[PDB]
Amino acid sequence: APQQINDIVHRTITPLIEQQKIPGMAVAVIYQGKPYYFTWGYADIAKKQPVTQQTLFELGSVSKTFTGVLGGDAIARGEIKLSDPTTKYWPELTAKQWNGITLLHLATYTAGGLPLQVPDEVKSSSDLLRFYQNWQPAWAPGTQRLYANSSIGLFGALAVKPSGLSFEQAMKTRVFQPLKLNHTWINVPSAEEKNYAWGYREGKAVHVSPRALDAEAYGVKSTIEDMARWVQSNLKPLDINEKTLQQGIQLAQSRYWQTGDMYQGLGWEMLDWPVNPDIIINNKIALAARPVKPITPPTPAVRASWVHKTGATGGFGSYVAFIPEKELGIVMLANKNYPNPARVAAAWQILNALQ
Ligand code: NA
Repeated sequence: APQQINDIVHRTITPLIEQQKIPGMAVAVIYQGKPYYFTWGYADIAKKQPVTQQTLFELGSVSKTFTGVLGGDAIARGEIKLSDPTTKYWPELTAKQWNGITLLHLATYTAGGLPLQVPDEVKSSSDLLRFYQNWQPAWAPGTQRLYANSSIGLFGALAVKPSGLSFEQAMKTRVFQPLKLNHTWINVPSAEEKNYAWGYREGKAVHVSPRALDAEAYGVKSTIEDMARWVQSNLKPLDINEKTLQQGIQLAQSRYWQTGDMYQGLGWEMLDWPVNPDIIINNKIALAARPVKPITPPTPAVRASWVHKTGATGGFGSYVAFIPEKELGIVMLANKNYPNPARVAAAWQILNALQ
């Protein structure tokens, strides 16, 4: 790879792997819009199967960026509007407490304290309905941000209703296929399983467990190559020829809410660049209930931004960040869930060196 990339990746990631005992890792650096790939370690420890450019990793919450873009594409298609009440798409939620909860609120975790997880016992649509009906809001809609799978998971499920497609089928047809993500899956086909890394959690070989709204919240598995393509697509939305998808990507990177120095997009989270790295390395906002300021109209994607998302499942840790104005980005995929500050510090060190 270009030597500037060689040196910073080597000096940054090699220590990280050793420090965190990561079994296998893949990194892509997008530099002047072009991808460069790096791989370390093992997709299967026992069988000493190396991580490759074809290795599939669980993206965890980075999947929410796909959900946000799919939602954006639906808005651009005129199928849904973010101001639409939830009850338009699920009339059975009609109640005073669901008054004024809109798709926007679901997409951006501002519905008023929807739970962090959908309960393990929820398996049927009837179970799901009871869960959302019985929920007791902590706050008025559009006042507090509380990051939650039950919020964006519902958004994803409702956003696709007017399409007449399942969530998986919509994602495939409207996002994966046009962007040429041919090794990105919600459900890994049996013949592709050969590429699926084991995750490792405290020594156990594990894969993500099925759960309600999993596809919408943390469902995606992908390769380092496809993730690089995802970053390229998000860096340069104008390059995408399918108009609604182009528009959808731009809508997902718009700033709908602000808290402290941080902004909420659809799936994507953002800050103005340059950032103070302490506040994203030691992020005190992301996982806390924080008051938010609405931005109306939402600020179109700002080019001088740090746009990012972190993800984890039981056995995997992922991170994506990019800076549109610099044509620069990074994807880090690992088959161990390791702490967020170490991921973010590594990504910032690399991008800061290349900017
Ligand atoms: Na209730």
